[PDB]
This record gives sequence, C-alpha cells and structure tokens, in this order.
Amino acid sequence: MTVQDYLLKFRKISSLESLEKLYDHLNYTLTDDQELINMYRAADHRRAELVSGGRLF
Repeated sequence: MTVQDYLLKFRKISSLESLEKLYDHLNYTLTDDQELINMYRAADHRRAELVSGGRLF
C-alpha cells in the first residue's frame, strides 16, 4: 500500500465513456504530462485488452 498510481483506478473502469471523462478530468486537474502518459497507457491497455480479450453480446 505504498503506491498511489491513478492507473489502478483506470483498470477498474469498464465503460469506455469514463475514458474520455477521466482524461479531461485529470488533464484539467494538474494538466501535467503525468496524467497524459498514464491515460495513454491505460487507454491503450483497456482498448487492446477489450479487443484482444473477449467479445461480449
């Protein structure tokens, strides 16, 4: 419990809508490269994981 990475919160996200929200939200908060570099990895992982995971009907 010695880590406070926002990536952990993104992983819990299931809806893609939250993606654009978490970005504009975190991007407006600090507006630093930190959230920019994190949102990029999380967004890519979530998108790649969903597409390279299992299609739902």
